[PDB]
Amino acid sequence: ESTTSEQSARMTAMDNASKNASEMIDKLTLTFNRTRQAVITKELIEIISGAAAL
Amino acid sequence: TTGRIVAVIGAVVDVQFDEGLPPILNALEVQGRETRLVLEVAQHLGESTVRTIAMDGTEGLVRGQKVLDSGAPIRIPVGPETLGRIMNVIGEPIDERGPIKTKQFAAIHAEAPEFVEMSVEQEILVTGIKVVDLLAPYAKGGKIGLFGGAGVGKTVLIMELINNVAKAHGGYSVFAGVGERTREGNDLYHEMIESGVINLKDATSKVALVYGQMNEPPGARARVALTGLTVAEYFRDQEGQDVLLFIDNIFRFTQAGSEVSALLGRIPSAVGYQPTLATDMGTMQERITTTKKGSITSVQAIYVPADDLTDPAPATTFAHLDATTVLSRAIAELGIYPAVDPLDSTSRIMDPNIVGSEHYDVARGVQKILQDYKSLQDIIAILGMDELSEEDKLTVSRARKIQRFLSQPFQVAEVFTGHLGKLVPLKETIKGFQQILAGEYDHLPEQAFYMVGPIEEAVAKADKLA
Amino acid sequence: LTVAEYFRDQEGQDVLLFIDNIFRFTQAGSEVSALLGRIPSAVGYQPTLATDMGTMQERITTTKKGSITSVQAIYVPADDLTDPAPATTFAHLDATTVLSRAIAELGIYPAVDPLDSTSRIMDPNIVGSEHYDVARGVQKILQDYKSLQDIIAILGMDELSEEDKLTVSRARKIQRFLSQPFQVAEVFTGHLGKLVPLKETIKGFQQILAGEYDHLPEQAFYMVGPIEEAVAKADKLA
Amino acid sequence: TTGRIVAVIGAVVDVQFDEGLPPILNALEVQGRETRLVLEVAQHLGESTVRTIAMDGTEGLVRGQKVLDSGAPIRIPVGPETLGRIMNVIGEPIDERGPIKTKQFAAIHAEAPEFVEMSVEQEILVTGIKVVDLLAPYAKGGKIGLFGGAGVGKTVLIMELINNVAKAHGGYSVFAGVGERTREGNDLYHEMIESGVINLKDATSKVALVYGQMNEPPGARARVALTGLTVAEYFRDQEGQDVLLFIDNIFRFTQAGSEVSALLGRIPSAVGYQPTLATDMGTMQERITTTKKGSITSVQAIYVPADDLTDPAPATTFAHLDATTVLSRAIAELGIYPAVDPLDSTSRIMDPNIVGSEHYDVARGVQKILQDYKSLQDIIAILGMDELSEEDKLTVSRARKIQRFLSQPFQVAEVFTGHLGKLVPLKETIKGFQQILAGEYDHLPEQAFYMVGPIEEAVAKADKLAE
Amino acid sequence: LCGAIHSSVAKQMK
Amino acid sequence: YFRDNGKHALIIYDDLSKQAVAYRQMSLLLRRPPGREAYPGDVFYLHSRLLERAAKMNDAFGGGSLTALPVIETQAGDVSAYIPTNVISITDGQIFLETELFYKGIRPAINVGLSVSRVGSAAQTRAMKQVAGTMKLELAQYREVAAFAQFGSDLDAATQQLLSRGVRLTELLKQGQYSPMAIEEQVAVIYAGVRGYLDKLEPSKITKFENAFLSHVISQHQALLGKIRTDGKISEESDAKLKEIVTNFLAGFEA
Amino acid sequence: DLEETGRVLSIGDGIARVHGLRNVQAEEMVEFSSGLKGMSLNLEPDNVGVVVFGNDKLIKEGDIVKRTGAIVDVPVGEELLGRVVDALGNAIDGKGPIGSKARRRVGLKAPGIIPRISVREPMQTGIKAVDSLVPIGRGQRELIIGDRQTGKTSIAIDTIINQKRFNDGTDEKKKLYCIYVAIGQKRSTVAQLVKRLTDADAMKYTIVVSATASDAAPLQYLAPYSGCSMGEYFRDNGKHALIIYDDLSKQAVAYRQMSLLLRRPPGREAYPGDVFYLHSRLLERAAKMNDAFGGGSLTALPVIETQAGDVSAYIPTNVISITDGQIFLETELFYKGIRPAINVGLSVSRVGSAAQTRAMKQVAGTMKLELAQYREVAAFAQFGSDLDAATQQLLSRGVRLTELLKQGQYSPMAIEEQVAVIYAGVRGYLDKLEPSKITKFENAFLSHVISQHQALLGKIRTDGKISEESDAKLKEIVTNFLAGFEA
Ligand SMILES: Nc1ncnc2c1ncn2[C@@H]1O[C@H](COP(=O)(O)OP(=O)(O)OP(=O)(O)O)[C@@H](O)[C@H]1O
Ligand SMILES: Nc1ncnc2c1ncn2[C@@H]1O[C@H](COP(=O)(O)OP(=O)(O)O)[C@@H](O)[C@H]1O
Ligand SMILES: [Mg+2]
Ligand SMILES: [Mg+2]
Repeated sequence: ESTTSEQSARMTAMDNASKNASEMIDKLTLTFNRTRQAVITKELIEIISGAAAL
Repeated sequence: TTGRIVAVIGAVVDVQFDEGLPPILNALEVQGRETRLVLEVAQHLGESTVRTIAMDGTEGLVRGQKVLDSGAPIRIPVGPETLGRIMNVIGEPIDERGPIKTKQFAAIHAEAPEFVEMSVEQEILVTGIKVVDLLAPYAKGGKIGLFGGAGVGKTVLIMELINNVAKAHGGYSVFAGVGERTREGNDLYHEMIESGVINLKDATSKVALVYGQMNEPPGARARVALTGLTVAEYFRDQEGQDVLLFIDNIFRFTQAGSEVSALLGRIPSAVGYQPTLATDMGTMQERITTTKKGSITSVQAIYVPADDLTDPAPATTFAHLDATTVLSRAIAELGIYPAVDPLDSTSRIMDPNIVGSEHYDVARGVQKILQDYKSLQDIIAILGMDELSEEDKLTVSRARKIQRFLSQPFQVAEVFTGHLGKLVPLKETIKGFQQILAGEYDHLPEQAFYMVGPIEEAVAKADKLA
Repeated sequence: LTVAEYFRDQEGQDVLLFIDNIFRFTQAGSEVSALLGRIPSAVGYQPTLATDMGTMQERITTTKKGSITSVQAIYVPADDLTDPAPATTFAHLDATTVLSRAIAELGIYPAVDPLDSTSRIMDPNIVGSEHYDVARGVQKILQDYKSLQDIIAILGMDELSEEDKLTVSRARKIQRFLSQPFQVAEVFTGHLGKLVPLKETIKGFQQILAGEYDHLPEQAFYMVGPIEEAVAKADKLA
Repeated sequence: TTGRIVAVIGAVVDVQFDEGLPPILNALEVQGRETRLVLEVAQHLGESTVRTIAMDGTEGLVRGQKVLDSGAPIRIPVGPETLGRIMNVIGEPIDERGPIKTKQFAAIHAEAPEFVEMSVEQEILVTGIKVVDLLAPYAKGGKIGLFGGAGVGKTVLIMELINNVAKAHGGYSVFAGVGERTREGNDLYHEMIESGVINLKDATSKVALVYGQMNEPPGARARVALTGLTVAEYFRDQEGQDVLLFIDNIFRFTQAGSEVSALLGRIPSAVGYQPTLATDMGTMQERITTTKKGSITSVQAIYVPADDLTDPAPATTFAHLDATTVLSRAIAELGIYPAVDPLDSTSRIMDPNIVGSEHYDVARGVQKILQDYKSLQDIIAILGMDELSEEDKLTVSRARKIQRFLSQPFQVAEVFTGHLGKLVPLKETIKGFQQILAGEYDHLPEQAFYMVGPIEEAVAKADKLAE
Repeated sequence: LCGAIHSSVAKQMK
Repeated sequence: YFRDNGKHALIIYDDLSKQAVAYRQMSLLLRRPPGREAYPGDVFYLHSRLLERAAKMNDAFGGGSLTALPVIETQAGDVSAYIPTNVISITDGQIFLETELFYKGIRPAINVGLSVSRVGSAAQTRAMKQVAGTMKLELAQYREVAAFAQFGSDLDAATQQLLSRGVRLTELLKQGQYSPMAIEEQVAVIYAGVRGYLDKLEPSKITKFENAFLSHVISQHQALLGKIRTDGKISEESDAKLKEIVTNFLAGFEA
Repeated sequence: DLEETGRVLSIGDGIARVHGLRNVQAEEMVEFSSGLKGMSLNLEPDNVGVVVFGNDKLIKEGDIVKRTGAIVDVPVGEELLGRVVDALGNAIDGKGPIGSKARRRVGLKAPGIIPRISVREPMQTGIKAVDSLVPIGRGQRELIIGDRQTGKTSIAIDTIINQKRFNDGTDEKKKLYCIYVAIGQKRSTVAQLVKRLTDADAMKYTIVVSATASDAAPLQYLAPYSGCSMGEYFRDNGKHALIIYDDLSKQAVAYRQMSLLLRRPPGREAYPGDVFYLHSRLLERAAKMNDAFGGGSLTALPVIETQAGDVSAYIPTNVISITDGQIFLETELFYKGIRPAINVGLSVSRVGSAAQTRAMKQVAGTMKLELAQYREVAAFAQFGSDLDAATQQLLSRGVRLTELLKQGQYSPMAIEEQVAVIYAGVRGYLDKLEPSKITKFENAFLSHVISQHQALLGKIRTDGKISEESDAKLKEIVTNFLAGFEA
């Protein structure tokens, strides 16, 4: 009964664990893309401003 | 009028005129060059001066050089005699097959259809391809996002769509390659002649080509889309046909825009895209609509930068799409051709109040059965394909049968795989899968539903398989 | 502000100044700053953001001639606390109450982040040792929970030491006991407005920290007033 | 020719000449100052006006102040009379030891050696540092670069390299302190005097100093680097002697430029750096090279802004080195000193047909096991551990020991390591790591290698660590 | 990591 | 003034980040082009020139000194900012404080790992050098081992011992406000820990042990503290005396 | 004389605002009083923005600038083979002047769309990892993209070396001349470079255009164009040429300098809006001409340095979209032991088998498939607590094939040799051998067949594929060799 129950709980555990991991990934990818766009926009703005002050 | 160049900075040329200052969007022909250099007015600096964007290299230009105002925007040769010809942005023939003997000329810049011209009914363009018409119906006079790299039969799907649409709608097609790689440009041309969508002997050319090679400046690549759209507009607004406009790709259309915008000295917005990103995209897309004459459906190849769908470029494009066709390599590897992913490819018109209740429910059933089977994919090689209940074993077989019944032999593949291409009408497409779901064919081998047209053919094939 | 200044000085009346929303003051500045012909600073805000905020805020203060209790609402644009607006305001307050959207989404109201809100009154020789100890004790457990939140978000709460499970449980009960039903929000809380005296607040958290309630459902501490209601609700839940 | 200051803003001054407009790069002697203020012509704005960068403070200058054109670029004293003498950006003696009595001076601005003047000889330079000599060995006469953020050990490492190489060096050496802490300068000066590297009495000094610390205006910091370089160039060519060129920090050259950039009317480039970053770096770096006349083993400390190695400054410096020693803050935090990142440091002589096959095999083997462990790290990050096979648990243990065996107690950082300074010869370095790879010392605790010298010290320490 | 198996039986075994 | 007059001064710049902002305004309003984060290109010089003024003059120059302690406020712990990096590359070390540690009871919330002194033991009395010495490198390894052993990773005697010492020392580093301890007193309390006489004590008890032990020596063994304050080093006798004090006292503490 | 002459209004940062030259053409070369050349990039109403081709120290206000007349053109011919020339073709290797017989303009339009034909003729690099999984053809632009110290330049060099084979034979159709363009790199490296090529004797058919960091931005800007024209000569005259642009990133940086200084509107990363146009028109020049147009081909292998692997950066995106393939190099793979660190999983070639030797195609396909499956289960390998023989086998074939993809630097092997070693792994004659020994086996095996089995390797070529006979022969060799290896 030990082996069975152990594989049962483990299977269900990892099952949901990978699911949670996947969600966490997508969330980070979204936050990443946000930071990515922000970065470009920031630098670019700094460039435009710096130029429009000569 | 005849103006004179007063400044040349990169692809930005400023021309001054004495009498008659040319309006914006107007074309200007520079005099004293071998290659026709067209300048497009896009600003009035003042003091009888206008700023233009060169359509080609400005190397060699000298201040004072005469520039003849065409008095009208960039015009291109329009008419049936453009089919099978590769046109330049400004209409000049680049296929070396002489001049396009046209009688009608049209400008690439034109206002979109008036509100009263807008069709209030949503129709479906029967492409005759099961995977499409069933799951992702192309909206007649709508934009479709073709998602796919290379080596996925993208070119074949294109050549098939053209052949089918013309053969089943009497509408010609136009291919506007924005940012075309000269290499791929030559290949496509010759590859099209083989498929017969373009002919050199008899006039069976059902496609017209417009190439905006990456060699040309931003202004040229940004306008080639319009040029192709104008060539298509002719058929709709004149012959009242249902034209098919291909734009490969749309991303390079936007990029060319940001570049031109940058050169003009406009302040870049988010991620460096031009401020007029909304308008530039809008005005062009708005011309692609269904009028009370004909229609223009555009299959635009999409490139999602940094795989970021929230990025301005794709974010804007999606705002004008009606359907999508995701060519997945994985599906192609499974031998399912066309490699159209039956779970990503979606359509907005796939609503009961548009494609009908029957079509909707049948399409839904197909998508659902496939999803269910996908869920079982895991259990299959884990617990064992036998522990599954009757229903589960039935969904597996049926889903596999449907999955295979999604493949359809294209006529373009006739001159290669040696198989007759099929044009499955929407009715038979619905009825076919409808029967599979009903399980009316639960007794025939799965292979029978592979690379077939109407379900009847699959039945006959089953008999041949014995 | 001028109106308050009068009562404060000319009448020595204890003035209560409530401003909502003060952030708008800076926002309006950016709008006109562009038109003033100045070179934009970070995030396009007016380069005089710091000084402007200073001359104004420094006028909203208690003088030896009069006292003024000011409660200014500060809108945080795009929830970015690091934004030049709220970030510059922080150093002007004696007590800060940072509302967390995440906490709000967790139904915990007032959505105050117990590990971000600060006050210069939190000193043993002022609020008392008992108050300080309980305050820090609560902040500590909550802080120790946040670190565990990572592992919890992946391997669930199974790969945790019984000790950690204890901190998590208590932290969640405290976390909820911090939520208090507002009368001005009864239409949303669906609970009568409850007010809790400092003495009861301190006691309530002392008991929970002591683990005296390690057996009552966490929900029993959600939207309650004095700790008494928590136990009472626990009984009603059974 | 005589000009007059017409505008002063920061370290950028504009001078208008009545007749004879001084060519670019020329120096100008601002008349009417108790301190010699030199102006370097950088641009010819026009209208008989030129834009210059101040080599010192512009404070006190008045519009109309007469300025004389020296008629030549900033020239400094070069020769053996500079050894043991601390020189200023413009060659002035800031060591208080009177004037520098040189027979001839040299211009700081010069052209880079032609292609047909470079050498292709690569010889290993045993610095005595384990991590270095093993993975990224330096080349005798090759450009070297020490990358790192604020607090990793660049300066301590460059000082250590000086202690070892500069002392036992047959020839002269030059040290240019570009925009750094004057404190360090004073320390180095007195420390070298103690080591007799700089004799304030008899002429036996080998190290020549040049400084322009963080207290100097952008103009001085932007040139001190050239000044020190010119000094080394002389010893290289007109002497044909092996010259050592230590620069810390070379990044300050680029930073100084970005400061005045805006005042020079340039449009900001990526990350706000001047649009002439690459070229400016090229014109300078290209002069710092070994020619068929003389060899110059240059060691430059390159700062990395916000540790972002993708920052246009350090990113462009990489392509001007033959050996790169990247310092990681992570490794520094762990406690492994030097904080050299074994998976981000490389050498041009790391070819098996140069440093030998055995050496190559050992170096690569060490790098591999470390990389493998790095990959296993995130794998067990929050997933237990008791699942890895014998091989994995073996690689982890070994890699960690090797990791801790990379740390070598530096004599310079003795007051930071609380240990005696140790130096390990290349042979023992290869020997030890090769043996650890073989797993011979798999019966010793990880801490037995943490901050030691030869593997012998690790073994001895192991037995010593009985309790 | 095998779910709540060990702890579960642990808080009963001793 | 004090510096160049043989006297020794101390100056705190609170807050340098606010000075920079003000300078940014001044510069921008002067129509001078906005740089990275709108800050002027010479923001670095703005702080370098300042901090560099602080120095230790040699005897010939009066031997005075000016110790500067600049304050910098980081936003969301982002040290990748323009000003934070600048100042960090000018000072001879930094002391980074984290709110996380503060709430976790680590007060001062000094993050040993993100703090360094580019002077070291050359600014400590021999006494402090004898106790402190390499305790920093120790804590570093300790934190690494603890992070790697955030579970039962079959810890052997060496690793366990390291962890024990670490936790003990961490508690001893906690200190309240307005209660500056004397160097000799610090040496005594740090002694008990580093020497490991508290390795067999519950960390929570250490909190009180420090005060008890402190009062114990300040009262009776004031002579020991007095000697250390003079000799500036722990002599053999002082070491033996401290040993007997801590062992027996601690023993009686664990009654 | 505001017509053919002008006077410098201002000079600084390489920009010289010449006043006059009302008859200059855009991008025309002019000469200053100092004799220095310059290019009129900006034609403004009151001034001509000229970019100095050198140290503007020799330029002051009032400097008379005169028109030269001739535009930028560089000498081209076989007389440049084995010579090191600067961006303007001027010999810098000191071995006297080059026989400037023919001269071609640096700025020329790419060959037409019709004048080309489908790429077929394979461009054997020599690296089995490339020739098998990422085949390159003559008339294709393959991008070598990676971070610093990944091995970018090395991939190019070995490719140039391997050409010596054909260049030493009587196979005129296979002969491939090579041109290496250096932009931004230091002379020290370029020196070691030419020295290396000379040691390999590859220089006898390699032209080296160098534009170091000490060279003005415009020179570094022209270097790749001039080098291209030098290659187009061969292409047009039916000959086959190869050119590497190392690096286009450094070139873009130098071009941005000119634009920003000319006060041209800065875009993303400050790069001008025509930075794409810069590389596009350059890379598009590479092509495979049809028989009617000589039949030559100019293959380009540009190098782009990415920062932290951000391929989505402006320049990298630009070149990736203009090329027909990308060879990704990951430093991670390098330290792991994968040398070359060519990430096959991401590297692609839109041409593919189209330009691959039939013999290779045969073994290339199976390997590719097997490697794919491997990657799909790669993660499960390190956690193989309990796996089915099938997945285990996939991992077995995987690691072995990965080891076979390793190749020493400066040692490009022939296609027959490549297919030979691939045969060993693909057919499974290494699934049992420990991965560590695989690297040793490859060496001993290959060296063995190249010795007492030149006939077999040769037959493979003659048959153009692995014939049944040779398949049986190799079978007996690998089996007998295996036992001899493990005994
Ligand atoms: N085939 C190979 N096998 C083993 N090591 C190799 C191979 N090719 C290159 N290397 C290693 O990679 C190092 C870097 O090579 P290379 O200089 O070409 O990289 P890179 O990324 O082009 O550098 P840079 O960016 O500076 O040009 C070489 O010094 C060598 O150690
Ligand atoms: N080799 C080393 N061994 C021990 N500690 C070191 C070593 N190198 C640096 N450190 C520590 O790091 C601090 C900063 O080092 P330093 O090189 O001066 O900084 P930077 O790299 O920013 O110039 C030193 O004061 C010292 O505490
Ligand atoms: Mg330093
Ligand atoms: Mg290279």
